[PDB]
Amino acid sequence: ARFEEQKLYIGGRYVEASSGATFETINPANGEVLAKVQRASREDVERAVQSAVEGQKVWAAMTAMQRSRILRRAVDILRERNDELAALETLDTGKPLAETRSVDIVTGADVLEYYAGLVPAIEGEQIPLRETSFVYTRREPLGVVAGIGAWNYPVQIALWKSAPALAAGNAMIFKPSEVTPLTALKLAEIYTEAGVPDGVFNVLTGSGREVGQWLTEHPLIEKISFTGGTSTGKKVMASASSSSLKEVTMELGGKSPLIIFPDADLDRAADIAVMANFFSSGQVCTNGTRVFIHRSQQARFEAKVLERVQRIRLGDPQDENTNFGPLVSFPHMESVLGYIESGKAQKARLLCGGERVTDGAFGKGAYVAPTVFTDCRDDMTIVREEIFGPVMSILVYDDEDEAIRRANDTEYGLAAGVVTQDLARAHRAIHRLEAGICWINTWGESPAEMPVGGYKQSGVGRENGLTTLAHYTRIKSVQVELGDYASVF
Amino acid sequence: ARFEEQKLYIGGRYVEASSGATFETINPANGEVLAKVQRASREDVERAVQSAVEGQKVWAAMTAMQRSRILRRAVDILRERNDELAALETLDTGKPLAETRSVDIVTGADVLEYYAGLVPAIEGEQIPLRETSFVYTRREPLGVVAGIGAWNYPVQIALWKSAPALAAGNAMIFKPSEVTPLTALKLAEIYTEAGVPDGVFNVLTGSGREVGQWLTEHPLIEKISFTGGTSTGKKVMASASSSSLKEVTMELGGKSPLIIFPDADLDRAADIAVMANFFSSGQVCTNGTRVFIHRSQQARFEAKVLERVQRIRLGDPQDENTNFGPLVSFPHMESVLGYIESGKAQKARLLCGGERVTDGAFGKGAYVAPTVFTDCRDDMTIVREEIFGPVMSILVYDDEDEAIRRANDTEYGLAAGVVTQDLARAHRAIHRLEAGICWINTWGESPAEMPVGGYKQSGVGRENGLTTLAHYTRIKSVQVELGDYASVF
Amino acid sequence: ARFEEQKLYIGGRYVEASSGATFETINPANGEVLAKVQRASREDVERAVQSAVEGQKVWAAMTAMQRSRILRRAVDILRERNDELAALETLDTGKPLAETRSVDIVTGADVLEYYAGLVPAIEGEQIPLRETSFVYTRREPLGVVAGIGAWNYPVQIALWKSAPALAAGNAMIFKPSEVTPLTALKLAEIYTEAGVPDGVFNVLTGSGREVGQWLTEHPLIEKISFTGGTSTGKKVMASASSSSLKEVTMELGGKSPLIIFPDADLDRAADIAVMANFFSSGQVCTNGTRVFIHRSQQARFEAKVLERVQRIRLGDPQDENTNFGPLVSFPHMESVLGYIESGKAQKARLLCGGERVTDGAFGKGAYVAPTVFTDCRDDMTIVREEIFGPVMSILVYDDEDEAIRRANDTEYGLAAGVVTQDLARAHRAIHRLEAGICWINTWGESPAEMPVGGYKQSGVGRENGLTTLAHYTRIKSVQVELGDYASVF
Amino acid sequence: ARFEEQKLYIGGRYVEASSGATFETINPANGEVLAKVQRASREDVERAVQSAVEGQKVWAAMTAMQRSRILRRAVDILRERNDELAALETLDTGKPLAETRSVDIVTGADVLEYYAGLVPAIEGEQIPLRETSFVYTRREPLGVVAGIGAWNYPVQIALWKSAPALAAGNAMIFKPSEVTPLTALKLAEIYTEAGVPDGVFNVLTGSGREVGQWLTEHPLIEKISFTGGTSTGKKVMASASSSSLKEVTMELGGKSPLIIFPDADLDRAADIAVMANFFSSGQVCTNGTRVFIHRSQQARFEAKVLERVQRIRLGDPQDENTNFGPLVSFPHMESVLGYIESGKAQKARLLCGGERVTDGAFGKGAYVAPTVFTDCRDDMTIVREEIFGPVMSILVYDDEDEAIRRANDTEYGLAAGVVTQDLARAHRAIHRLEAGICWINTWGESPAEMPVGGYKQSGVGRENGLTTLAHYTRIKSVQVELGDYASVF
Ligand SMILES: [K+]
Ligand SMILES: [K+]
Ligand SMILES: [K+]
Ligand SMILES: [K+]
Ligand SMILES: [K+]
Ligand SMILES: [K+]
Ligand SMILES: [K+]
Ligand SMILES: [K+]
Ligand SMILES: [K+]
Ligand SMILES: [K+]
Ligand SMILES: [K+]
Ligand SMILES: [K+]
Repeated sequence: ARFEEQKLYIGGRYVEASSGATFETINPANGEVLAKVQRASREDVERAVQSAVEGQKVWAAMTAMQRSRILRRAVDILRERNDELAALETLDTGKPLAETRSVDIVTGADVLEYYAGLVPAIEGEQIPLRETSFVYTRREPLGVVAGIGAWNYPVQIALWKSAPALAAGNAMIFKPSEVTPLTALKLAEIYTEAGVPDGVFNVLTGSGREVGQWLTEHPLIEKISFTGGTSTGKKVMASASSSSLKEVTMELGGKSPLIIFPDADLDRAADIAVMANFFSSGQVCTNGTRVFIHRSQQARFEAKVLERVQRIRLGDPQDENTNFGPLVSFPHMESVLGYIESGKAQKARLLCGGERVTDGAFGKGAYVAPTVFTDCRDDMTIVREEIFGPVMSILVYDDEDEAIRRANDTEYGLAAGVVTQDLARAHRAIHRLEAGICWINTWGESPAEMPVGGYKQSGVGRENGLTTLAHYTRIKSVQVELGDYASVF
Repeated sequence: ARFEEQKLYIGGRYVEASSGATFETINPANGEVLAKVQRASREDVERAVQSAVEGQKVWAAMTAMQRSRILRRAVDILRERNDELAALETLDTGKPLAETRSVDIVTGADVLEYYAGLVPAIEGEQIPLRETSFVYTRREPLGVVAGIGAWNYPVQIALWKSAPALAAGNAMIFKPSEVTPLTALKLAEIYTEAGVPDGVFNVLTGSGREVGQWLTEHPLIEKISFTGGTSTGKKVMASASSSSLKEVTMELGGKSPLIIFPDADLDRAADIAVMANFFSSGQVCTNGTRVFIHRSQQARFEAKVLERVQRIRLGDPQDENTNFGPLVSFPHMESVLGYIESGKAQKARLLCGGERVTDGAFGKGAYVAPTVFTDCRDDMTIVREEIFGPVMSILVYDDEDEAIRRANDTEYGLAAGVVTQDLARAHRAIHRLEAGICWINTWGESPAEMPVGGYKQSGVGRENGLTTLAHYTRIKSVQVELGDYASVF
Repeated sequence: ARFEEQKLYIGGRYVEASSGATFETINPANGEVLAKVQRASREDVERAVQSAVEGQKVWAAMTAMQRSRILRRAVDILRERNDELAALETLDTGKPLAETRSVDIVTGADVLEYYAGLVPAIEGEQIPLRETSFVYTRREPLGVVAGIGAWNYPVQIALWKSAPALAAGNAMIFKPSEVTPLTALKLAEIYTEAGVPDGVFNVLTGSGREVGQWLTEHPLIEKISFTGGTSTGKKVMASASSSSLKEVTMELGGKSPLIIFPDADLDRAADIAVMANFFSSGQVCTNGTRVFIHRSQQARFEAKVLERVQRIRLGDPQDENTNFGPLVSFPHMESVLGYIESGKAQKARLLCGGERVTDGAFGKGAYVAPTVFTDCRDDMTIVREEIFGPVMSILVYDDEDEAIRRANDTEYGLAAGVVTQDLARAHRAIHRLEAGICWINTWGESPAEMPVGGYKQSGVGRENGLTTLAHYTRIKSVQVELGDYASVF
Repeated sequence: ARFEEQKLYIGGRYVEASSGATFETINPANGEVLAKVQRASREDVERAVQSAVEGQKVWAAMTAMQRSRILRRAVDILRERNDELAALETLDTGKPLAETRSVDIVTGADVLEYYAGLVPAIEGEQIPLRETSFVYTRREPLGVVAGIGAWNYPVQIALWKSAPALAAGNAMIFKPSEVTPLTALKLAEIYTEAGVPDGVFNVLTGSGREVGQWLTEHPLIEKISFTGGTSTGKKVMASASSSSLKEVTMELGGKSPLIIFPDADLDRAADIAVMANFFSSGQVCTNGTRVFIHRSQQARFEAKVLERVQRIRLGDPQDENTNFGPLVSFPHMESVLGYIESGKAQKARLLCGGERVTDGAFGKGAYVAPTVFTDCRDDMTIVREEIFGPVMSILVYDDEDEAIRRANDTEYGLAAGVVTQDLARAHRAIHRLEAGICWINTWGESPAEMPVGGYKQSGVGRENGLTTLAHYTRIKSVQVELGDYASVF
């Protein structure tokens, strides 16, 4: 293995698991074993819960500004170790260094930095009732919460969940994806160095069916935040509900539509469509995988997509010049290739790509070529289902109302976007699109201030923005009676 | 039957169900059959959903002030028909006319009135990112939502759920308890009379395991709001989750503590304790069923409680002089008597009542005497478990920290309260009590402005207050890019 | 006269002034004496203040919903009396019935309705400091406030000031313009009929130099809200400050620019330009009196403006078909004609109008033709100074940056607007314009929800929207210390 | 002189004034000339304005987080240089090192730190009107603003004014008191070193009647924030209004009441009263200079006050053991002694002090002993007027309503406090006190989160808290019309 054995992080240090079992994390670019990683047992979950209960008390007893300063110190460390953490994320995920060095830690720390400054701004309400009575609310910490991460942006997701949870005075137990456990453990080390109390951010490694479920079932955990697939999310939310009625945030899957209107800058439109499909090798939840183009512009648009796709630099993600890496794992590659074969079988027209890249060293990795299908139909499997790989589906439409109806005809509702130069059309279309994250003349930017999450089966709750901080607190209403009390008895 | 057969309410009128099945609603005061009530079929659920989808479009298309005026008109009608509706609620629930004429419709309409005024104040945010880009958010309706009511405050709970739903621009399908279906239908008529579009408030009658379940499973319903038992709430929330990842509000059970500190005026304390236990014959979710009294004041406190409980006027709820009616049903009375016998068996000292009242006409109704146990212990079944009847448990303590520790030692967290004249003690204690609804020197008041709901296994989300209106909307973030777009490809 | 003598309104009824002085209000269409009106003495101001102090206590002692219901009742009465008040406003101001029946009371009551619904939403904050201390704020009424009205929209201005004042729990003494006293007295009757307590809205008639000044100087008045000219506003605000440091709102003059970009539909641009200059005969503070047109569009634009100006229906404001009435007075007309003559003297090109209309019965009124100058230059008097009459100045520009710079080159900053179909240009340009009220592809609409007021010398503070209700309260911060107190002594 | 000639700070560096004139700043402990300081000319004011205009554009063009990080860097430097700055403040003000090292920079920096984290939280609103139109607001910087500081807390006031002004994207020109000009110049160096762009914080030294007036009259400055006496504030606010209608914040004088209720612990009451009168040698605007005690507890309270006053450690402010220093200046000392003599002449009973201290080296300084008058009456000059020195007035009352009425009977309204252990009375009494800053069972703490400012003639607007940041922005409302535009012409 490249690295030493990775252990559980509980109480400000690494501790041995008690399962007697490990799993391997693999580098998807070459099949190299990166590390053996311990599996947390049911007793380890209990241990992390008790540690979080005690640690949360220390954390909540500090002043708001003391918490703020500690989180700001964590941000400073993250900025300092940006390139080091980026190199690790690239090993674990296969995403290009060009991406990890500029996105993953940058934007994860951006959100932690944002919430760090807001700790003193967490306030309740005061409501007078009459001269002799008034109400005030408190926004108290939930206590111990759990985060369950996904494998596409491991440390970014860890930061986006832990930052508001910790800013709101909670302790979080975090379970990274079995596929990508490494950077989450580094984050825990950084929080401790920054001054976060022992127990406040603990990390348990292992599978979802076990460790994830033990967390979602635990009676002392007050909230679960999960990022991953919709089918899995339903199961997680159900377990969280039936066990102890936990509060939930779910950031799930999508089949987001990008509508290119006839008055769009077509070069901007093609830049947007390729960014919305092939960044992180197509493994982004918000990807615009159904691209709607007017019939009159189909040929011109295909030419523009083809030109951009042909110059994608697929390669070793450790090369600075690479902008397109392998997929995260060999099993994920198999799944994506299955969807590609489905697309061919249902007679979608293959424009670009469509197979595994095996030339030379690439045969050692999980590389799928950027793939574009056109002449697509709404009932096709590649159009209806999330592939979570580099596969764009181009759909022809004839009128604006039709495009919007078709865009909305899905159980998903994560993101949506339009490309048009018209003031009226831009806002009117976007207001009609049923998605939580809406982009006009752009795609993919997710500022710390902007709440993001899904409509419909794409999610519950939100992340980022002021609203998310409020949602990691629970409301206590206090009525103060200053006058008489009348009983009817 | 006292009244004609009750039909479903869909699309601004009554329609025939398609189940070919009915159930009865019984007057718990005298066992009389009040009405046959139709059971909705799965197809009737589909019918109600399609009606709601279309009606919601009409409703949302109006201006905010147009919706507000219509809701304010519904309020005016509710005030005008307060006594008539109260008469009906008393028949269906057995609650005293002195309660139904003063509380049920009064406080239900108060919440509708509150939200009616806030329709034009529902706003999103705007955030500048840079000269060339900004974000704005929209708070959009969820669309079609479903409310599932409880039997203790039928029309009030219908109003507390439907008011913020409609004010936020949604359509609601409401399922009242099988035990108490009558007033929800009247509310539906009133909304139509007020100018609410057909389909915006539909009412389906039937069972929780049938009609309730079909609503929680329906993929076009975006949110479920349920009030009822904690064990039932878990199944409901899990169903809502597993099916289509619906947003959820849960207002569930409690075993709420009332702590009487030694400096308290015992007359006020006794008044609060009695009000917190025997109002609506103890059928109130927020009731202060665990009463903590200091060892030095147990005797004096018990005397003041007995004094008050003795003059409780149990009787015909049709009598204005009555302040304590029968329970809502015979099976519930059976449940309550079961707990009372458990109290006796487990060595709790019986101070008041503890028997079914069967003299004269009371034998034909479901009357349980106001019951007080004392010398209780935390391990007793009557202390640990929600009874949802007129059974007060008095517990002795020795010091403040012990009292608060014991108050918090439950899986519940709905309400909590303290009685003390000391400024420091009042706020300090209340801040440590783990409940969503906290009262100082009072009990039971639930102003429209005050968000109410449970900590822990007592709930998810809140009702009333500004925050609840917010939670019947979904956030859409719109990023407007005014400048160039850079692609890495 | 047309009506009987109008007296002061103090304490829920009309009372005799103690000045022994009266003035006449005249119908500007025909010179008819409408009424003798009493002038408040210094003694009467004192009487109004004492009445307001006592009334404010009664009003503030009610619950929020009680105040809401009373303000909602006043709205109902205003809707009922809409046509009658419009008729009165038309007599007093000379504005066409077509305008007063659809704008003045409608939009005035719209704001009162808005704030009526918001009364229960006025809340303070709660901020925890540590375990042993927390802060809550109260948003308390200021107490007695004064509003000083303008003559162009008499009752709408009375409503826009009094509505948030009363909603926030204050009493207001209102001084309508000496030119237009009639509708303010009717509003006072209406508030009383709706249930507003005696003293909460008192009306004193008379001059700005006497009565207005005595209110602005009075030490028991806590806030002054003034609408009128910038020159006068400076003096009012200075007097409010030097007397007793009152809070202030000032809605003043403007020379607002309208920029028509070359991609604008010119029919729409001309419609906007004409509406922004000739509604209420050009007597609107927010009018777009500097109209910027690109050189390439100048000729076509002038032709389209000319077409519309030619079919403007000047005439008797009593005739429902009139859409352009006389000015408010002969001295005001003389001022406007002076500006028109300056325009001619300074070589601006006269496109339309430019003189008094005297034909037949029009000689008995103060009628000025809708006037358009073109080929204007930035240093012309008509371009630099507010005319407050029906005079449009059209200015040619060559590039976007130039237009925006010239638009901003004024001491005024009330409104600004752009007409363009381009998404990026619409927002980019508007973000750069230095005005409080900005319109894209429209002009003149002022929703109750939308805060309005001036940048620079056009205003201090805002009217309408949530923010304005807040500014009719004063913040009290309350720190509750629950723990020990440490002294250095 | 102890130090070199002090210059103006404009554009990120020191520059020579163009007046040809200087003034001296004197150490009040010993009369030593600390430095000659340049007087700014009218042309220097113009230079600072032009510098601020350009600097503000650079500052506002950064992202919110870029501004946040720079202000956070300034906080870090202030923390590093706390003791250094404290020592200079002690020289310039005479305040004890024990105070300046623990309060002045600590709490000034606390507010800068608070606002630094809030920069990304400044948001506008979004309001839908109908399908075809919506409004968004922007909170834009005012531009260039000016702050005029007072002499009692020179660097803290410079920070409390500049922090929200800079955080909101403005440049500020700051004019410290002529009495204490030294630390404001150091703050300017620190902002520059932290990365604040040249011109964003400029410092001009000189008199109030000259430099202060030239700033208040300048047409390019959009807001004035002034801290000082009420009499002076009226003139400053009037000049700001009459010149160009500037926005204003005024933090002015007080005669704040402290009410000690008869259930209060007299030791705690005495600690509060002494802290509320003698901290910073009585030179605090919010001081509780009118102390109300129940008639029956006057004797006992006087003895506890006398006990603590006798042990107050008056001395050299450079001695760490000193907790009470000389007054800020010899002319201020003379004013204070004049008030003391008025107290004697009006036959208030002198309990402690009441003389200048001249023993030994104290004779070279401006030392006035801690002074306590009792048997005071409401019509005495010392009770009516702000002394701004170490002079406590003790007043006997008989009932709560009387105490409150008397507490409120003043033109001032800055602060107020009550001492009581009773829950009801604490909140009831504090709700009735007409002051913006209210303390329960404490005095003097002013957390960054807590808005502070005066009712009545003690202020306009607020400092600190979320609300203050909002008041360093101006609201722009943008209405976007997406549909048709209708003209009446
Ligand atoms: K891996
Ligand atoms: K980017
Ligand atoms: K959902
Ligand atoms: K029943
Ligand atoms: K009640
Ligand atoms: K819960
Ligand atoms: K008139
Ligand atoms: K209109
Ligand atoms: K201004
Ligand atoms: K000095
Ligand atoms: K302190
Ligand atoms: K004031």
